[PDB]
Amino acid sequence: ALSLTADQMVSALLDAEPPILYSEYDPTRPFSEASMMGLLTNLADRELVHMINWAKRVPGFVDLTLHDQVHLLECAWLEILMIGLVWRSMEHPGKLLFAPNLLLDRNQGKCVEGMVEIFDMLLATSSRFRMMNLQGEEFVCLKSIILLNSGVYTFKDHIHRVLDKITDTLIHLMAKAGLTLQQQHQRLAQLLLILSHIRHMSNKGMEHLYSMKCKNVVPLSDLLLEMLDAH
Amino acid sequence: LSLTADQMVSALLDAEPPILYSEFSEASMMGLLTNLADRELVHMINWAKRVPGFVDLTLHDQVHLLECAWLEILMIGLVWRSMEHPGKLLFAPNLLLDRNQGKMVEGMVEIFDMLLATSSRFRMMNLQGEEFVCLKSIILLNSGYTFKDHIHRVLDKITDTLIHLMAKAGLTLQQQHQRLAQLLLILSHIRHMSNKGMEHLYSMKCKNVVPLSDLLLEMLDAHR
Amino acid sequence: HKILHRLLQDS
Amino acid sequence: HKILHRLLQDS
Ligand SMILES: C[C@]12CC[C@@H]3c4ccc(O)cc4CC[C@H]3[C@@H]1CC[C@@H]2O
Ligand SMILES: C[C@]12CC[C@@H]3c4ccc(O)cc4CC[C@H]3[C@@H]1CC[C@@H]2O
Ligand SMILES: [Cl-]
Repeated sequence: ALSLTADQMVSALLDAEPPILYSEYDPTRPFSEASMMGLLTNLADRELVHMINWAKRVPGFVDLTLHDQVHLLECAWLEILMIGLVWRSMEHPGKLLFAPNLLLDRNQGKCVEGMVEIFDMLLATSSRFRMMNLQGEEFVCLKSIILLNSGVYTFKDHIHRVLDKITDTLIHLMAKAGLTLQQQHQRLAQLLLILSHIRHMSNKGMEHLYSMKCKNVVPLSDLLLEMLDAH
Repeated sequence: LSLTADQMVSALLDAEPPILYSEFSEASMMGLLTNLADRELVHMINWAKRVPGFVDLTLHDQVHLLECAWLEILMIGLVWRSMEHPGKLLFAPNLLLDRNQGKMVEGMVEIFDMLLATSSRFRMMNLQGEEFVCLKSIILLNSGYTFKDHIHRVLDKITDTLIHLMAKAGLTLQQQHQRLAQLLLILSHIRHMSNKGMEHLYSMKCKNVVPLSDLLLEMLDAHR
Repeated sequence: HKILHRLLQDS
Repeated sequence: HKILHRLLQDS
């Protein structure tokens, strides 16, 4: 548990990765605000189900009470979808790969009121990961940090030790990629500073979804409705 | 950049703004708080100019970073001031507020809780002043992937200075990296509080009961 | 209790 | 210009 090596920690996290899902995108017709919001939230809803399983496999997560598990997921779920999205869009300059059959450029984001700003931020985060050459091993550490960190200062020492262990795991990966000791702490800082930008995007994405709901643009699943409400 | 880690720390320590004083109903308290926030913004603008690197940015970029970071900076300042006062927020020495006065304004007590939670976290970590001024500079330069190699290189430097401080305090390598991570993870919670604070502040303007000054209105227009 | 509370319990 | 813009210079 708290006794995994860096190597076993990476192994578990890679093991636990969710699958890439497909969208029900219908290329027979052009997008509308409703149909596009429909595809995206249908996708998010199915992704959330796999996210729940993934979270239960993150070291230390199943040790928490059910209530704290619920709270962490309620705090982190959109951040987690977003970094997932940014990761898979990395080798797709100027495009967001929501699904292998749903690859969107920012001009297509225009058809939903207020989407393109969030598009622009997602695209910038993706470029930033590409320019840092973010590795898969580092990506699954970040995603675990998000899950454990984002709800933690909002209602604990257990979670803090596991977070410290992921930090050690991150440092270990950089060390074995051959970065000098200075580069290790510089790169550790750069990665964690991006998490602040991912929190911001999450906050922006949550308000946008709320507004889509308030305007009756699309029907939201009960899970998604309850996620939104937590906010 | 050229200066040492210690010169970096003296420069930031010296540029620190002073603590300001204040002069209830949901209107009289939003009055005090927005009055204080307004007077502090003036000092922050001059402080920011003394953050090394920042005065070599175009006046456009300087505007932008300040617009993005100003509430985050007010919040970390407030949290820092409140560290040795469990359960309370020291907005000003003559304005020490407990959790329950937060109920004086609709939508506030939850932002209050997040701020006390952060203060406690700092207390726990026993955050030093030297670390504080670094965190505060990082917020300024980092919080505006929004729109710069130069900025990222000043950021590396502040990371170096932070590590330097922890090294001097006698922490192992492992502890340095762990403490560095802990501190930077708190900034994403600070970003979160700022987002929530920007909404609440907006929903006050809109009602137009409390009167916000011009500098303060401009900030809140920049978040659209 | 919340939908999630329950979902979190199956395997 | 933005207010901010000029507070920034101001001699
Ligand atoms: C939440 C939104 C719909 C669902 C979107 C989604 C949907 C699926 C997915 O894998 C990732 C994301 C990230 C961005 C999300 C969007 C941001 C605003 C929009 O309302
Ligand atoms: C912006 C708010 C008023 C001004 C508050 C303030 C005022 C002064 C200060 O030094 C710090 C802070 C942080 C919290 C701010 C508040 C959060 C919500 C409220 O609207
Ligand atoms: Cl599926």
